[PDB]
Amino acid sequence: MIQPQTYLEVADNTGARKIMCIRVLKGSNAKYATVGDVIVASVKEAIPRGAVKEGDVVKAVVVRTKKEVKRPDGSAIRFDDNAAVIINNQLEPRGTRVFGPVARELREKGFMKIVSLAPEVL
Amino acid sequence: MKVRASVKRICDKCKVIRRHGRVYVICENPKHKQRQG
Amino acid sequence: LVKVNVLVHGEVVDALTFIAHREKAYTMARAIVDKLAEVIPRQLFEVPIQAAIGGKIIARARKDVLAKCYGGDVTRKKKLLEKQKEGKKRLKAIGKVEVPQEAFLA
Amino acid sequence: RMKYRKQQRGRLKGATKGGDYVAFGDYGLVALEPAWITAQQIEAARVAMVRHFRRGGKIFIRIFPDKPYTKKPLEVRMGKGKGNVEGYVAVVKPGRVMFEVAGVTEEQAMEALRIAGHKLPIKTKIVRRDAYDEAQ
RNA sequence: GUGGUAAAGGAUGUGGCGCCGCGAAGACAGCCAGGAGGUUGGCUUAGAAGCAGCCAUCCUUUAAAGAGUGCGUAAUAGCUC
RNA sequence: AUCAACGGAUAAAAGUUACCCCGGGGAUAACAGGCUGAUCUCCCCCGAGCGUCCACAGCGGCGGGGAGGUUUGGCACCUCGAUGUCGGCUCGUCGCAUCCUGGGGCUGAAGAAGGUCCCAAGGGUUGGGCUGUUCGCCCAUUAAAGCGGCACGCGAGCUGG
RNA sequence: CGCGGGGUGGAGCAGCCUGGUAGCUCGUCGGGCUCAUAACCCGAAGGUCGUCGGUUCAAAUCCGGCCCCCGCAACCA
Repeated sequence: MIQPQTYLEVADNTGARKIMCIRVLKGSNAKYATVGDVIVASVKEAIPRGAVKEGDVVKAVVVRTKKEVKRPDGSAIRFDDNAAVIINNQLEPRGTRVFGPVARELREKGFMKIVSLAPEVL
Repeated sequence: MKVRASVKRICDKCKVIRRHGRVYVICENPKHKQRQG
Repeated sequence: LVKVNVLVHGEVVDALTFIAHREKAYTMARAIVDKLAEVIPRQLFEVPIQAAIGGKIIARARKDVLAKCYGGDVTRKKKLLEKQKEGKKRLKAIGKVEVPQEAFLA
Repeated sequence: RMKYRKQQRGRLKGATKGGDYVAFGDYGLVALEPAWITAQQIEAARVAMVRHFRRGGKIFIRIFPDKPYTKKPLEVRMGKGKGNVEGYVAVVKPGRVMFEVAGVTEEQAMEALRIAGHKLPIKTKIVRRDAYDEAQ
């Protein structure tokens, strides 16, 4: 769930399904990369022509594969770790992202539009 | 502007100050912090 | 209006200078001239890129081995101090280019 | 600078007390029991002087440059027999008469004298005409 | 809280000391009205005809006689002194 | 007779040791201590001449005074019957002349932004990139990302390049 | 911060260290060989000897410290 640099799944606008991470985005000390958060990271894997290409980027969480809790104690695990991508402060580059409904995601409520864009199966 | 030193009546006419033991000068202009203290 | 130029160890530098009219020579000197420092330094020569506007200059804009033979010899220190000191005279000269333009233009 | 064509290469030392005297020209200064003063500083006086006297009010300077000093070479260690050179000073002990006549008149000097007074590494004092002297 | 290891230079610190402004036909103020009456620039005149960058070296009043210290630009005002 | 390393051991004479030994001694270093404070680190002082009207917002040329004692050393009496001499992690802690947060001053201050100047340690004050490195460059930064103390904190707790 | 090496006609060094005196080379001015140029034939020309302040009846010189260039030096700490 938490990460400095690591292998973490991008599943977004990279030309391949991975991004290397860099770290947590806000509190100096924190270590832990909690969900519902934006992050610094980079792809390591390849692309088909595409656009985003190699370089550096700042962007956000999806899932965890390491224990959430809800205030209503809803719970939901997943042996996989995709996470969101963003341009600028906020807006989402790719207008495409396959993914499901899910819970914690919108709850930061800084980026409501996304929710529509990744609703589906698998 | 608490200068360390000097102080020589630079808002032209100016009052020598004696307070808290500390000794200064103020005149008509704030742009005259002659506190060598 | 004249033609206020600039200086930078090399010559001609990027591509500034226009027409310094009404003391406009130094007017912007301490401004544009002091272009921070080209953001990039490149080497430890410390070239002095002045402003050859049209004078008569105007504007006014290294390893650490020395301390290792510690605790003594204000002698041998000097010995190894001259070694590199000679490079500077043979660097800035041979080290052509030394022009890191295309920075910010400010 | 102000020295030349030396008899030697290095004086010895001393400093205890001496004697200068009356002003030449009814404007001047004087001090206390000075340590030696470097020529730049010595020349700095007139240097400090020139700007202020109507930025032109002509004045005779004063005392002549003297003694050698050096850190041998630099800061290695003693090994030198005692040599090499750079800077020069003045014999300075009873509070020597400073020379300050001009005709440039009044305070303009008198504070330049304070300029001078604030200048130079010894507390001083301020003088002018007083009580003559006479010589054969 | 000076005794209590520091210079420089500041210092209407304070003390007493000698040297010089008491003008009781009475002052320096602190005050209050005046705070000049022909007291207005030939060189900027972009205005200075004190009160930006350019002279002050003779009379009128005597209330005093600011050649003008002042804040600043359309001169100027307008407040100090 | 230069026996002139000139009161001369011979009449005729080199080095090298990190393969060394063995004696003795703090009557000579290295790290360290301390010493004074030279150079450094910092703070004032004078005020040029600047910086739309400016000497003293901003600065500071030419200068001076220092203080302070971490680097440079000079020193060299503690000592050679044992002062184990680099960084690193550990856990600290004083100190502030502050680096972020206090509170002001001041603006060449519309204000926010800032700059600059006082007064004050409660805290707090990152992870990596790569080399023996502190240091330094850099990458994202994040309220911020400070010096320096204390035998260059720290071998009877190590690391060990 | 020492040393030891020396600074010379346009350039090149000879020549000096052994007090009263600089020479050898091209290149060089003008001149011969030529369709033109080279070749090749000739002339003449021209030197505070890095400074300096001194010894010296006199100093390129002897001698001294300042000025550039060469090389040796710069230990285990």
